[PDB]
Amino acid sequence: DEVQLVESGGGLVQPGGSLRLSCAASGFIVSSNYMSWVRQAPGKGLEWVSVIYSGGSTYYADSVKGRFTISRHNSKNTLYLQMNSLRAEDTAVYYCAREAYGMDVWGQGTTVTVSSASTKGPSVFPLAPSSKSTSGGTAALGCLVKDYFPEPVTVSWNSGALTSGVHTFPAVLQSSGLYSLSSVVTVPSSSLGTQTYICNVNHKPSNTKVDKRVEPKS
Amino acid sequence: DDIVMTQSPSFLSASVGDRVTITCRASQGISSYLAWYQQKPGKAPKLLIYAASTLQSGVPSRFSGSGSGTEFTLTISSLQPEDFATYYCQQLNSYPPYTFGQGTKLEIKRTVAAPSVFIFPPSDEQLKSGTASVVCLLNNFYPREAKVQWKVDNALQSGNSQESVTEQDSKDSTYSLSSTLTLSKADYEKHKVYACEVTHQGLSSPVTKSFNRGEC
Amino acid sequence: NLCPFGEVFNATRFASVYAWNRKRISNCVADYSVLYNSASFSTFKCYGVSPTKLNDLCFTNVYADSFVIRGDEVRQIAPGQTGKIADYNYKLPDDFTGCVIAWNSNNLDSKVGGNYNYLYRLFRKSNLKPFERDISTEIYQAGSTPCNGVEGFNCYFPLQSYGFQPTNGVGYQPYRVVVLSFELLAPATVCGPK
Ligand SMILES: *[C@@H]1O[C@H](CO)[C@@H](O)[C@H](O)[C@H]1NC(C)=O
Repeated sequence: DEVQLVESGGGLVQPGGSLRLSCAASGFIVSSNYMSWVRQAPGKGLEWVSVIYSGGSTYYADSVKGRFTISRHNSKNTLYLQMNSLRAEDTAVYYCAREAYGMDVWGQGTTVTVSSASTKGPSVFPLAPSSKSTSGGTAALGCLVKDYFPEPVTVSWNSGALTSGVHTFPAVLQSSGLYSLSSVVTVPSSSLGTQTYICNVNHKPSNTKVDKRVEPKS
Repeated sequence: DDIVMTQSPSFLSASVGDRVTITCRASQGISSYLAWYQQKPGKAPKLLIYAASTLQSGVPSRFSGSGSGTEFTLTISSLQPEDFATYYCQQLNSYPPYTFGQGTKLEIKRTVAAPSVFIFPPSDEQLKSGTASVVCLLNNFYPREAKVQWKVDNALQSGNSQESVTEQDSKDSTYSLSSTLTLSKADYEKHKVYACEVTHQGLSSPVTKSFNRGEC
Repeated sequence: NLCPFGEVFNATRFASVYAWNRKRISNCVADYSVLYNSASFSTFKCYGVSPTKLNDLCFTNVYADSFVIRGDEVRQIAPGQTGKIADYNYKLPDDFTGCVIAWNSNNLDSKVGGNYNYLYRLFRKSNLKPFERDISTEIYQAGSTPCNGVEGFNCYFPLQSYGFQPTNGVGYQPYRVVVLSFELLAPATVCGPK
């Protein structure tokens, strides 16, 4: 059988809520191995979470003690992580891994988001090009995609016909609990009067789609 | 006291063909209890080295690990395009268990390029909502180190901005950065001059872009 | 006829923990206060009996088990503990009556470049029973494919070396450990003075 770890169970949870992750193994026997959960919060490094020994002993990172429980089901050759009393800082991609001499087999990861926010589509505001061609000949314009939840949003320009010079930035998590992202494009300043620029924003979790035309002001 | 694993540097730029060295320092002696991993965006880590110097099966021979005690190194003898990635060391049989280093991101070296800087006032549509977001754009610069200083009527702003940076562009290896200054509408209307001042190795002196509230 | 504790505590060589040594002590007089008052021991913990008041007791047999582990693992040599050592190498019972004694042995058991003579069992399917000693070196089968004595993927040599080096942090340094177990079934054979 192919060697693989296939995770599932990630999703959105409110603070204080619970979630169970699963990790179905092939190509080795879960109950015969040191098996771990390792997580990675957005933009951060790896953090070990919990381990279960072949003989059954279990250990936990101090940051999850008393809240998380690791377990396995031998007949299903599957590892589990039961997560209770979840907190916003538990938001991360969770990986399962087998440890022999180092962690040689890893799952694909499953995403867990812990947040009080409710699903909400973005407001889309123009980043209008300045009235002055500041000496280069290149103008910048864009869309600000503000106050949505959860991730992700997709942005294209002119229905995908404009790709050169586009930068869509990683979203930031605001203190409100909602995300915000900007997408910009640089174009020849001589194009501002001849070409229409529309950013197409799609937020599938809210079934929201917005097209915003971005033009010079006054 | 717990052993701390410190990786240096946090960011490293190199060229295809270069010999690259990444370092992990343990706060106390840990013999050869160390593993190295590679991770690319959106993917699981991959084991490269264990027992500090033993190459994991299937990993190309240009990767080697060395060290014992408190200083460990991962060396890539001749860098290949597929090697740009983040690398993590991990302390084995540690107390507390499985301590990781904070990671070294290996990026593509190129010549210095100054950012083009743009400032965007809040839209009238957003202002109707009661909030003002001011956006400063730093476009196509290298290296990634850049500082944005917001100023409102020449008062330096701290605590009311957030920023985000793209990954290296696939064609020209530059970065772009966007910073957002957020104020209430009532606060936005108490001031006139909105400016973002950018400092970067490619600029001999900091560059300021500004506007006056009300196109003034 | 004094009990031969010097043979155990001052032995030139100590066992690996997976192959832990057991010495039977009988038909002798033991003065335990000379050990408890030593200042050379960083661990001296007794269970069931009290550290002082030890020389007033009699037993049918005393066992002295001894081995080397790292400092971070000495806490596992106690009733009710878990970990690679308690689970797979040396297990005390919940109802243990005895004393656990340990001291740093970096100056004897570490070597420049690493002392690799001391091993522990890293892979085992199930936990040891109390006072069980597993000396098997069979390749450990971590998947459904038999190993046929060849190390490789899912096929691990079950013992690992500590590789003690003198520059190790204290938790990675070697500690010599003596476990005294007090057995009473039959006339008492090992008694305190007078
Ligand atoms: C070990 O040797 C020292 C030094 O001679 C001695 O003082 C000590 O009593 C000995 N230990 C035992 C248990 O006899």
